[PDB]
Formats: sequence, structure tokens, C-alpha cells
Amino acid sequence: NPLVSERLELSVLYKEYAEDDNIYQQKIKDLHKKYSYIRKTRPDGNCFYRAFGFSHLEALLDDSKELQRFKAVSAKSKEDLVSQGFTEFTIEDFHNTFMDLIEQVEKQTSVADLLASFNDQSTSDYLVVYLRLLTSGYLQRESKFFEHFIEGGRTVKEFCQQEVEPMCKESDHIHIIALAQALSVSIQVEYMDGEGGTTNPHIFPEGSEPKVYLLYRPGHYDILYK
Repeated sequence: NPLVSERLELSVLYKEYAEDDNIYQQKIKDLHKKYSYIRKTRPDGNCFYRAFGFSHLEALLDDSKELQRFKAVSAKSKEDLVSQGFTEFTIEDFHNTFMDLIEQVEKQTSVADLLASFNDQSTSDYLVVYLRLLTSGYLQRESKFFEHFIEGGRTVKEFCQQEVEPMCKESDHIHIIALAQALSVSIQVEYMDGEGGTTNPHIFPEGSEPKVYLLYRPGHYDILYK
């Protein structure tokens, strides 16, 4: 039950469905036409953050420019959140871990050593906590925009407090839009949830060129590789 698995054949997905789940089998089969491998994340309610965090940092091993951009945005993000009302003493430890992971990528760590960091519960969860805070900060900052996404009567802040900041509260489109804008990154998600064997790609933000590909299924975000 690792936090982030080794690189696996797409066919491992067949195990996660009943023999009779004919439509999910057809989607898995179609996915083989587009992707080659998958890395599973533990299905614990943190999957989007964890999958995004690993996939993006792994991608930055191959793009020194993007690595420096990401580091700069990430460094600044702490003061940003503090200026907006997130307590510094509370969030400093999480930010320090996030920056240490970035440093690991800057030092040209192997994927194996990056993976080992993501499989340390404290290290990996500190990254997730930070990503959740970044996402909450962006939603709150652009609350007038995001208001319409929120069903039921809660304010954007109340939504953030109950559905984004807490560990184990799995992500949907609201999280993804906000985190992509927060870090100015581009995320493709294959939704395996559509018409036939079709999984339906969504790119966040629309119009961008993604370097992270994720697979959504109810209760899972996994990392896909072409």
C-alpha cells in the first residue's frame, strides 16, 4: 500500500475492477492507445495533491528553466499566504519541506531517490498539507470567481476550511483549477468515470500545454506516462 508506487504497466488497472465491469475494461483498453505506464498513489483522500506533487517535481528534473520558475513561485508562496492571513508559525514547517523537495530536484536527484522521499509519510504529507494551503489561499483570493462552483450556502472560506485544507478530503475540479493557477502549472486529467471506452481528457487551465498527466477514477488520482 505505498504512498507512490513504482512505474507499473497500465494493465494493473484491470485488478481494480470486477470481471463484469465491462465499461471500465473498455476504457482501460482505450487508455493503452494513449499511455504506456501508471504510478498508483495510495487511495487515502490525498491522491490529487500527492500525484500532482510527485509528477510535477519528477518532470522538473528535465526542465531547468521551469524548475527555477517553480522554485521562485514556491519560495514566494509562503509570504503570500502569510500576508493573506495564514499563520506563519503554523505553515513554515510545511513550506520548508516543500522547498526541500524542490532542492532535491535542483540537485538532480534520481527518480528513485525522489520516490523514496514521497514514500516517507511525514515528508509526503507535509507536501500535501502545503499544496492544500496553496489551493485554499488561491480560492479565497479569487473568491468572487469561485463562488458559483460552491453549492449549498457555504462561503468560499467555509468550503476551503471543510473541503480543501483538511487532510483526506479528495479533490475535484475546484481544487485542480485553483492549484494550477496558484503555481502557474498545467495539468491534464483523464477522467475514467465517459461515453464508451472514452476517457475524457480535461486540461487545467484550458489552452495550456500539460507536463503532468493524471488518471481520475472515483476515489483515485494516479500518475500516467505516455
